[PDB]
Amino acid sequence: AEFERRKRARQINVSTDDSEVKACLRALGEPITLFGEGPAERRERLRNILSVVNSLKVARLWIANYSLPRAMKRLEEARLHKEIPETTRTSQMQELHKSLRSLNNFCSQIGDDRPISYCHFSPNSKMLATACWSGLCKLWSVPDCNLLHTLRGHNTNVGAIVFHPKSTVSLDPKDVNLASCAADGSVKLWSLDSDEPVADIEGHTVRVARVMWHPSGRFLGTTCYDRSWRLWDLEAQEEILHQEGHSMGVYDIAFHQDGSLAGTGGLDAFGRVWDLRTGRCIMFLEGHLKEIYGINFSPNGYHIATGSGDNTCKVWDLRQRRCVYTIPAHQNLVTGVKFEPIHGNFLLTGAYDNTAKIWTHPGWSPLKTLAGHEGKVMGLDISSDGQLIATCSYDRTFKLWMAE
Amino acid sequence: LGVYLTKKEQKKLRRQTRREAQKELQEKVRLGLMPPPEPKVRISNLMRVLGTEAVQDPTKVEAHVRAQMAKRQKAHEEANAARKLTAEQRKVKKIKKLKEDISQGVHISVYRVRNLSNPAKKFKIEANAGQLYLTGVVVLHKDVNVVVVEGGPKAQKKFKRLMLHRIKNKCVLVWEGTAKDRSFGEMKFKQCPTENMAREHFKKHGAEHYWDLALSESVLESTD
Amino acid sequence: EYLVSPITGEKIPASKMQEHMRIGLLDPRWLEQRDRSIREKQSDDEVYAPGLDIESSLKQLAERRTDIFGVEETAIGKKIG
Amino acid sequence: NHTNSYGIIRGLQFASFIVQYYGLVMDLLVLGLHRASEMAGPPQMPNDF
Amino acid sequence: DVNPKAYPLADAHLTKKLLDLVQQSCNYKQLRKGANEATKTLNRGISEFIVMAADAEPLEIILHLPLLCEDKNVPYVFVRSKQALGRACGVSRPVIACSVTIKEGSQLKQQIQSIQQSIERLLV
Amino acid sequence: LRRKAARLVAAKCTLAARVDSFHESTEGKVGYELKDEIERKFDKWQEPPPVKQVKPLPAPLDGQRKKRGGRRYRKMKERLGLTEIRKQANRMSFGEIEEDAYQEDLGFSLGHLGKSGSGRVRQTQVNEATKARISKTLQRTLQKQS
Amino acid sequence: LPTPIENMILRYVKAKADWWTNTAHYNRERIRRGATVDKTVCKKNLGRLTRLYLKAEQERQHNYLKDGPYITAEEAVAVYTTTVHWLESRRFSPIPFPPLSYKHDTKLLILALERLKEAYSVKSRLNQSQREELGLIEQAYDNPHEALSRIKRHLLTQRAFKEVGIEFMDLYSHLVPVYDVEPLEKITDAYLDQY
RNA sequence: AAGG
RNA sequence: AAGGUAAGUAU
RNA sequence: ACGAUACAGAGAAGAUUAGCAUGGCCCCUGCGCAAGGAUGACA
RNA sequence: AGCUUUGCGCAGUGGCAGUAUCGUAGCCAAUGAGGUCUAUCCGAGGCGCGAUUAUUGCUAAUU
Repeated sequence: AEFERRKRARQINVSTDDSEVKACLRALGEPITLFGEGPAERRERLRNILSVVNSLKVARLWIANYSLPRAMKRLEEARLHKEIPETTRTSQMQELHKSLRSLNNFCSQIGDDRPISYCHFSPNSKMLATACWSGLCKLWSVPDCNLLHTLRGHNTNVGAIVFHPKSTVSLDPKDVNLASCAADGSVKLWSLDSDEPVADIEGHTVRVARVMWHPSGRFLGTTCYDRSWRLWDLEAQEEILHQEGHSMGVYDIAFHQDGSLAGTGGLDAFGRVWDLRTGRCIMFLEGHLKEIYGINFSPNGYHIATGSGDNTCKVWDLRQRRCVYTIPAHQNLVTGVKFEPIHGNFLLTGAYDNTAKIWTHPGWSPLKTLAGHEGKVMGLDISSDGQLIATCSYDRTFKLWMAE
Repeated sequence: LGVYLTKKEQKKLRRQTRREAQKELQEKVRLGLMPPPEPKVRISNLMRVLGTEAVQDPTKVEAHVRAQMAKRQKAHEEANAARKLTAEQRKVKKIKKLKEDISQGVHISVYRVRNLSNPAKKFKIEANAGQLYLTGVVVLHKDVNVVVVEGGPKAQKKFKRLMLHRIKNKCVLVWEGTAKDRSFGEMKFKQCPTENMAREHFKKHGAEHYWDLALSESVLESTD
Repeated sequence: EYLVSPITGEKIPASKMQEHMRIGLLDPRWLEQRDRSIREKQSDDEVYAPGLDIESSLKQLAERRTDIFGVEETAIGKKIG
Repeated sequence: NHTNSYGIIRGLQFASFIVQYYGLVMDLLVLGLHRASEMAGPPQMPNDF
Repeated sequence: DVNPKAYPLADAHLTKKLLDLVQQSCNYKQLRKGANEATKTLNRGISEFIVMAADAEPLEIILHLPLLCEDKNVPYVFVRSKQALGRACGVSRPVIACSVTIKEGSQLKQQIQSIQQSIERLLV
Repeated sequence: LRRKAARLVAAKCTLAARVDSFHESTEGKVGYELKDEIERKFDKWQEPPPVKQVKPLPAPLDGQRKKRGGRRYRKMKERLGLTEIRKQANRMSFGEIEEDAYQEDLGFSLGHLGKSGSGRVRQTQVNEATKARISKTLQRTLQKQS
Repeated sequence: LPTPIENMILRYVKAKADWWTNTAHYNRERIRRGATVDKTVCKKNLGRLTRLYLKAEQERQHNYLKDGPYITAEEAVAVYTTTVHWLESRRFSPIPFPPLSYKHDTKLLILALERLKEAYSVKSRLNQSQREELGLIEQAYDNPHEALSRIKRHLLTQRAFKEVGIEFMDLYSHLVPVYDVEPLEKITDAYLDQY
């Protein structure tokens, strides 16, 4: 009877929104509000009713003209190294291996009272730039850890600061020397004599993770979280290529020492090797699971290494256009992957495992674990001389390593 | 994206559900669809309920009271047992909660043990990996014992705890990480007297780098 | 931004979590109590006189009490002056 | 409601003790320290009333 | 979207896991609600990790918690909703910061460690 | 109301200080909003009490009222019921002029309690059901005080 | 309230207050003189006198708080020095805090509880407040050590107390204050007085 | 039912 | 002189 | 216009009474739901 | 394969207290309710209003 109808009414789900109740009542044609009918009585009535019922082309041409001779020269350098007796190459190989295994924590300096997100060696291997989350970038002398020229920095956390390739060697200190990226996307240029930014590159409305110059020193590569990476031309003072190829945010960008290629490693878990001369994705990295947080083109010119959250460091061969070896480096998220700047002497890896490891570039076997620190190793860099290793960390300190 | 409920919210829900059930039962009784509830009687309640009847027929009243109590107990047992997980259904729930979704990714851990001669330890590793769906391989050498274990993060954590505390020469975690896809099957415990064929077997699955790391770490430990 | 309802199983926008939960667990006992209260306060007869009646009574009192009001003072009960 | 700042709550259980002690101070003020000591006698053998 | 000032923001899966762990901690009498209690736990070093919402207006009223977490070496994470975080804590009122305390012998220790490892590898 | 005022103002000042330490809302918009909220709460605390209806006396009733029995009724009957110690104290002997036992209140007497003519050789025991006990809320307060 | 109506009501209250005070004082003079009076008029007069006396007491306490202590330092020094010299002359040993293992601790507690219960010796009906207080007394008697521990805790740490109710025994010559202390504090005060 |  | 009326229904 | 008569007359008191179940609180037991902890087992 | 922890239901048995249990399209509340003690410390509901045989039903009597 009607008791069963009342039982049915209880089981009927009716929206608790007054506007939705009024809309449902009007849809059925019944009066929206009776006299003295509040929202609760309206809901009860609804329940009962329901129960009843051209610069790009010029830049590309310049990059090609700059890169082709360098690629050729690298080719004859490799041919000459092949002509070198195998005994000499082997001997210098174990000399390098013995030198690496003797590395010790040379120094330990508090960069700032906040975690240090990046560290970069100057081209003359005498100055070190550290990027901090406090919004301050600092320049440190390499042989002795002491602050020499602080920077006012950004307002948010600073992602990465990279020296100009010709800085401290050829161009004047008052010119552009450094490019720093922040957590708000702002990119600011710096000079070795002015604490305030020389210039403020704009256009990145979203956070940019890494910023690095082209080896020619004329183009600056920025990677945003807009699934995009941008190339900024210093001479033109305007971004050139806002390439959109990553499915997710783009974290790291690595340039080719020849200058012909550029590699972008993003949160898409896949990497892409764009062609700076033609603007087409020549080779598409695949195999990494989870976001890739590191990438660096080897000075050899045909090897690429990438570090991701898989606790792995995959080495990619450009000649075969495929991965060659997967290095299971560290037991936590890998961030910094970098080869020896001069040649393929070794591979340096850093991760959130508060440790760094060294691997032979050809053999991909461990040599020395740079154990130390007490916080996650955010970034690392090797000096152009090759015997200097700097590893910033979450421990608010950066450390130097030289053979002893 | 579920929303949790405060203790006051839970109390309100339970109270209003019980009140609705009580009102429904009272309406059923009053309407005539349900007989009125007889008083609940126990042994201590026997006289207070039917003293007049207990005097004339003591054993009959005792039998009636015990029959009512046994009816209540039988109803309780029938409710409990009716809603009981079948023995096979208990396994199905257990066989599923331990089956993590490796579609997103597989977690791989590599272990190196100095000595693995004990057959009981071998059986422990094999059974624990099999129950936890931890597909992998065990390669036995003179000093290197590569234990590649792949599966779910919960199973990986349990198995890591297994050899770290439950099972005892020492056990060292070489590398714990993730990969896109699995590369080994069930436990096999391959015997590898020499390094070359062990590396070849690891290359068959495409995971020779685990063997390389284990061998290099063992060599470094030996030199140290 | 739809969150599953823990009491009905449906989905509501997050802007209406707290109000939906408060309304959803509203006892009908509240409705019957409010209806009873409405019935009681709209059926009791007024006990005191209305305002105009109070004013008229006070005017009569002032007319018949010249020891308190007025200019001239007659006896307690007389009204002439 | 008011708070008592001056005077005592004579309805307290121990208010009898406070009153007697304060009155003893009064007796010290009135009799002085010499006549009171003569009346109370030496502390070794106190005098009777 | 969400305030970029809350950079260590958890995704949906980690949000669900964090809310489940917060509810379990509340059931185990191992949780402290509110930014003031989170600050007190951080100052006394009895906090496993700090979960705070990203809808706090202004967000600067809880942006001091990451600094205290860095000083005391305690993981911290940002959740996308201050209403779901409050519900996880067992309180109908929104909560913009909750602290999971340290209790020796607690059965939640393994889950707490797993959540700490997940959070500490997600900030960057 | 100054304790609640101090607590609320301290909470809002902590919020403002946390905002200020990051150099945000330099205009003072957060400060103005917090001050407005504080003033609104203070006004609410100072708000005059609402009109409250007078409850009339219940009309006298003579109709029969049915009251349930059971364990609760049994316990209330045991408590309020007449006790042998009180039944015997209500009985006063006829012509047995007793002696005054209480200076501070005359007429007070134990009646048949411990007196000749009571008819009981042994003294009546104290009924434990009439023992003094404290309230549940009072017991909670005492537990909290511990 | 508009200012003219507010001033009208203020004048009304002033006139009514004058009449009220005069009526209370005249009635009390009649009571003292022995004039034949009823119980209702005496109850109303007692209420009015309680209100007037308590207003005077509020004024007195406010004056004491505003004008500070009325005893100057010199008078206080003289009084304290006299008391100290008297106590030293008598070789008085100060009364110590009641020890936890005090021998006579239970006897004093029993005496205090019996003194508290003396107000109900001839009672026939019990108020709810009386019921609660007498239950407290019974609980303290049942567990003397817990009551003694609570008493020591109150004596050592308790410095803030709840409000006390005041009433006046209407002796026709003069009003006698009667103070109502909380039963929890009453047990501590009674034990302290006995000790 | 009867009385002024 | 009072504070000392039973309230009724019938005839 | 009372009063006389015939009748009633306890002319001053919801005097109610038991049983059970709900409800509160606190365990214990069984079953279900969702999570988890610790440990044992050779070829 | 057992064992066991927490929370939520559903029942069973047992104990305790009826000066208390509820209701909140009323208000305030972890962006801090409320603080006699321990206050650079405590951390959760409070208040107002309403219902009542200090939770509410039937059953049996007298009526």
